[PDB]
Amino acid sequence: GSESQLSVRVTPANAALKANIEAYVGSLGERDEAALQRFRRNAEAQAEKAAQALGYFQAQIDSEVKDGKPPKLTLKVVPGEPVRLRQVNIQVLGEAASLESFRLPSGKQLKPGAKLNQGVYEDAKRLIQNQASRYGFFQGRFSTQRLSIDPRAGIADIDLVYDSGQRYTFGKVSFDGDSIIEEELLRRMVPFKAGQPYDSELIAELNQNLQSSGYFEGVRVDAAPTQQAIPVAVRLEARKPRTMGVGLGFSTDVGARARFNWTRHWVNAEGHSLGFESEISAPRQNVGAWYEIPLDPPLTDKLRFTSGYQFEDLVDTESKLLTLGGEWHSKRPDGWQRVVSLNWMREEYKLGDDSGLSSFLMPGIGYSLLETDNKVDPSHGYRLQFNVKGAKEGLLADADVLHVDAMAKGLTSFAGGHRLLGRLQVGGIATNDYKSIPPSLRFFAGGDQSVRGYDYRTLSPENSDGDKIGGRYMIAGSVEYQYPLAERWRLATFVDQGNAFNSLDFPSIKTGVGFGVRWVSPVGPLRLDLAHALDDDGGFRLHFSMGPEL
Ligand SMILES: CCCCCCCCOCCOCCOCCOCCO
Ligand SMILES: CCCCCCCCOCCOCCOCCOCCO
Ligand SMILES: CCCCCCCCOCCOCCOCCOCCO
Ligand SMILES: CCCCCCCCOCCOCCOCCOCCO
Repeated sequence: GSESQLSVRVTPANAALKANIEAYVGSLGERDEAALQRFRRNAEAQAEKAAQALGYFQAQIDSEVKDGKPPKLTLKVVPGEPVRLRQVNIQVLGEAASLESFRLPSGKQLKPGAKLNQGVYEDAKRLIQNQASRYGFFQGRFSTQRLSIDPRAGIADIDLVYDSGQRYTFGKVSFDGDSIIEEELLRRMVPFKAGQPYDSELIAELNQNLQSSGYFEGVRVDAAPTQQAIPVAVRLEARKPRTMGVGLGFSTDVGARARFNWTRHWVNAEGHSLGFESEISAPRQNVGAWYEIPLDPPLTDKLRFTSGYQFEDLVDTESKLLTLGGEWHSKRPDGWQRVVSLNWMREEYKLGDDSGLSSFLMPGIGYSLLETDNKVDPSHGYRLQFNVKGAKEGLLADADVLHVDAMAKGLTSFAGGHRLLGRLQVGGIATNDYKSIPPSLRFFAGGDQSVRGYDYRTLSPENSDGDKIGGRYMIAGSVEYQYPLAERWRLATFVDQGNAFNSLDFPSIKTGVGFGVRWVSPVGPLRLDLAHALDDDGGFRLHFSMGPEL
């Protein structure tokens, strides 16, 4: 069996108190009568702690033991009337009294009439002192601290008066270390000026800033209140000038896969970045290079020049694609990153048996947004991506083009860890010469991340002879439910719908449904799905994939 039963009866009923007592007492285990009898004093003790945490200081607690199958330790309890706050005086004086973002202790638990809960008082005090320390009120002193309780007549008074005194400020920022990065650049990624009101989260922001620039392998950003201005000392350890990286992966879409990167994290004092990268899979190989120049602000604004070469043999198309490009990234405080681009490309291609070659110089604008709990175990978050590019034939273009692609990903956790995943992707290309439009600019659907139940890029318009050539438009959507089965183990069920097509009037949407297993393994998030195609002649398909959900 064999677990012994614990029964808590409160008169009158009080579900809160009951559940609390049940959690505090814990599990009885597989204890027999004698063993339950030894356990009684612990049981009553725990029960009265549990009562005290909810404000009941006059709870009558008694315990019965009854042998049986299984044995039963019954707790009977008369709550009595609890302790309620009468007077509550929480005051923050000094400069902090006028500071906008200084949270005062608030809420139901501190309203007069509320049952006094364990540690709401200490919570209030901790909050006040934590914000005091965050905002540099280091001379902040509690002038009054009083929690007063009379269990008889059930009254409690809280008195917290906090004289905050003057607010400290940021002193000068100093930089030392074997970094060749000019201080001109380093100072433009300091999220505060000197003589500006102190904020420890700005120190943190500085820390993460320096860390994310890629320029160093270690940063020491420290400045304990000292010396009213706090000087800030930053020491920087220059990163290794060059770096190599290798990755292995697998997919149902493309199979075994190898990634390589060769990065140069600082080329010069002005913070330029160099890079090389490649990936090899049986159906697709590509190589790319890039150069980056920080603008202002250095971290959210930059120029990125790129080049690339890519071979692809997939389904019924082949393509050798060459590309050069200039990009201008800027990100607003939302998290909205805009990318203004000018890209030139040349594509050698075979659609079915028809060989084409066309080239385009195209401008584009993109918007991105990523908001998550993060970062490997996101419990909720979302990704938004919008991208439009276009070309004018004559102006270094073999055809006219208006290419649009958009994606939205979303994840939510609700209840006891049940997840819901939502996915939408849309694409469209307008042109006056579809035959001149190469594969990379056409749209395809189906696959692990597209419409499961269907092989990668197989959902597509076909020509006279039955070859999948690419759509003028596409949609792909999915809804997935995940059930937590263990730590690192989830059980999913999903529905995907989508297609690539040439006519808005005949989308011919295909549907896949199925279920799979998710595992946060020692090599990354693994997903294994079994999917049934409902449309065309649908059999079954095994999908496998790795990488973050978002
Ligand atoms: C999650 C582990 C990461 C895997 C890294 C690379 C492993 C490469 O997997 C090899 C898989 O080979 C078995 C399937 O390959 C057959 C594909 O079709 C062969 C053509 O007949
Ligand atoms: C845009 C957010 C709402 C869209 C959800 C439903 C999408 C409707 O199906 C789209 C299929 O057509 C593809 C074209 O969509 C993008 C615009 O086309 C650009 C061509 O000018
Ligand atoms: C993802 C965007 C939403 C698209 C909505 C339009 C859906 C159009 O097709 C719906 C067809 O019905 C779904 C199932 O069809 C398969 C037929 O056989 C099912 C037997 O179980
Ligand atoms: C994409 C559509 C998915 C909808 C089908 C779901 C079918 C599976 O049913 C799951 C029922 O689970 C009930 C949840 O209760 C479990 C609670 O225990 C764990 C959390 O405490």
